[PDB]
Amino acid sequence: TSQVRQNYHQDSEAAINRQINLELYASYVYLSMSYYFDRDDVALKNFAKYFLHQSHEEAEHAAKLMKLQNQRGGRIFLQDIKKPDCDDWESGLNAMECALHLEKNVNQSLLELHKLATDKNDPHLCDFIETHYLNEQVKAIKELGDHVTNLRKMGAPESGLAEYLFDKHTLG
Amino acid sequence: TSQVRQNYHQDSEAAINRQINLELYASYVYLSMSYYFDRDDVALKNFAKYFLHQSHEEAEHAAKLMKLQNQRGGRIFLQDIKKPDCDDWESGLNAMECALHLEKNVNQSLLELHKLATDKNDPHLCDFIETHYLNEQVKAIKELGDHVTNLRKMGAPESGLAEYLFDKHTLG
Amino acid sequence: TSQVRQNYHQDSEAAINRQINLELYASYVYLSMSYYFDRDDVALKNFAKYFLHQSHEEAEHAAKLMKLQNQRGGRIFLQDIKKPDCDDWESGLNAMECALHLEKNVNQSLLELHKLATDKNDPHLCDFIETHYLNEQVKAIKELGDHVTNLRKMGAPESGLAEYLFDKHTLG
Amino acid sequence: TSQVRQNYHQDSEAAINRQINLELYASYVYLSMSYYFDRDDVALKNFAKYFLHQSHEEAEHAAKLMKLQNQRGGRIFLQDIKKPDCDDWESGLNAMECALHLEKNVNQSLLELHKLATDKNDPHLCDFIETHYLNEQVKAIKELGDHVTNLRKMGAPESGLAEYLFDKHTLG
Ligand code: NA
Ligand code: NA
Ligand code: NA
Ligand code: NA
Repeated sequence: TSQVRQNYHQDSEAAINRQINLELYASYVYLSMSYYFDRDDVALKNFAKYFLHQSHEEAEHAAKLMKLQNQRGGRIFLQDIKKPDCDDWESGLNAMECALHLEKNVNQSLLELHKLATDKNDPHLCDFIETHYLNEQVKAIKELGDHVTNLRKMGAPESGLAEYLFDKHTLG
Repeated sequence: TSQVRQNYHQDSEAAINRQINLELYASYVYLSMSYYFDRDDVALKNFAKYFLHQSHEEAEHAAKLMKLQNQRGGRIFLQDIKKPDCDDWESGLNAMECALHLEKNVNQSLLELHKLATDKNDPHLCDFIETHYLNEQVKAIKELGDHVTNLRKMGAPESGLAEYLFDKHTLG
Repeated sequence: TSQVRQNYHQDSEAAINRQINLELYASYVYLSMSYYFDRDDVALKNFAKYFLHQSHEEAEHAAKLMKLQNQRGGRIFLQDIKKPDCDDWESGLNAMECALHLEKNVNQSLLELHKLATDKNDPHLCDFIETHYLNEQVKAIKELGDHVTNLRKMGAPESGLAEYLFDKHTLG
Repeated sequence: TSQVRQNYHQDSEAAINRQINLELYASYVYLSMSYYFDRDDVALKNFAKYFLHQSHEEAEHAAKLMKLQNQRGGRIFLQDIKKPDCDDWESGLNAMECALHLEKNVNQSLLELHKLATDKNDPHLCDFIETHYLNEQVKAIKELGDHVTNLRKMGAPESGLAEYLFDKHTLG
């Protein structure tokens, strides 16, 4: 119906809406993590800062998807942003592992979206995904994997000194 | 249980958690409005910009509340961020009226929170609310009322020229 | 025959030549529009400026396609640039609607070109189209749709005041 | 009797004098801690610097209270500044825990002062306490709690390496 809509399948529109909700959910998870590390009984300031930055970045990814939805003449349908799985993330290492799992889940969703766009012969949508989301996800996954490896090698979560020093030296 | 907790009632902690969720919900409503005005069949760029700025400000208010929760030794319990009431906000004037209603609802919640903090003799929480939330809410309500008045006087929503010119001159 | 030619199908070469001609035709249409709004009995300077800028941009798109043709070892075959459909474009709103229709036609041609390049397994040509043409077209279509929406809402073409104010505030 | 005195109860004046003495005592405790960490057999320079800064800040808080006493027409009655409980503070972690306990005691005194001022309907005194003392105390308590948490997690006081690294990385 939109005067600008061209080569934009309804399935693609629906998938974009689902991706918007997933990105908002990921941002909310990161927010929860960030303020977990701000707790007085956790007190890892750079973990909190790292996850807060991640949250803001995820928010921006969601917003970019909404912008695309409008650009292509699709209609944004928002849904509830579900609360994260955990209130207490239990350690820096556990939070990093959960973030890695989350980023891989988002990446899988993006790959499914790219598959759909390819099936619908929507080169603009494919190129948008590749340009703005896929390599960002690969880099994020690599960085989180590096963090997890380093934390495990340093002796986290059992060694509190490990998480303290990782907070200072890697995230600081 | 928190080593930093002092003169922080459990009722106040719960009310702060509810306020956090309300602020996140308000931010989400503003986001929905912003991207409604970004639609090709609405195309009011400065309305979109205004509501996007409002959304970011609300997000920051929520985050400040979470920071307080941690500062006082309370524990943040996040909840689902419900989707906004509307997908289609129908006009600049209607969006402004809905935003006014929303801001007054948030203000009423903040006033109830202040009443609770006064009843619990929590001067720090009272002062926090007064310093960071109450006057901001009064100013926001006044600004939205001004916008609604001007839009109505110009002939919105029936006159599209009114909303166009208000977009340019007041929000631009 | 070209020493540089590699994985460049003759069908792709022919389609590129057709695209070159289409881009030149679009530039010529925009030129006609621009100088229509420069007429003393139309006198919408920023409409003229907008369409002149569009014309120059289209010319540059054509030239970029010719550069690609040479880069890949294809041979440029120019054809007559047909005159635009209209000498008199009748209004700012009508010109914007015609420009929207034209941009969607160019976009459809580009999508067909991308389909051909995908069928011929020419990833370089696909990537060229995606990187330099597809998102530019989506943005142009969105912008024109916004202009059309705003002009219609303001009361164009009947209200001359609408086109005057749109000339000043949006295109100025 | 003072020409400037207005709505300043004698009970409030006495409580302000007691608060002045408490702030001076806290400054003296911090001074003792600071020079404990300057000992050659302790030798934690940034612990010493941190506690010296805390001492100076407490002194300034006391002085601000005296200024208020004069502003409101009360009369300053100084009392002996009692020596701190300990000469030897035994470790960085123990000093931080004692500082946390001290700050919470000062905060409790300030809250009692605010309760008194509210009971006497002295909004100026209430606002003074809220503006200059309450949030400062909350922040100080939160910071000390964070320090205590980090020191405990790193393995202090048993691990001298923990206190050394905390000295360098957090307090440095
Ligand atoms: Na993302
Ligand atoms: Na708010
Ligand atoms: Na073009
Ligand atoms: Na003090």
